[PDB]
Amino acid sequence: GVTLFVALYDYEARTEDDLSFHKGEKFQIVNNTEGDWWLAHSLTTGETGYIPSNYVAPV
Amino acid sequence: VSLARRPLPPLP
Repeated sequence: GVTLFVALYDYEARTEDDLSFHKGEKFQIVNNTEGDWWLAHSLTTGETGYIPSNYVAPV
Repeated sequence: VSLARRPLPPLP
């Protein structure tokens, strides 16, 4: 299987390249090797975009 | 920088 990630804190994106999200939302990771912003898909909202890796933790 | 390599936000 896979490892999902959960938001630890709310985050308001400044660009549509990034996701806005709320604490407790869950993500699948699309790409985590290019830098500390990870391309992710929100299972909670259905959106795909970058998330800051310091705002999430593995479930 | 690329989107992936931008500075991270501070913790809230």
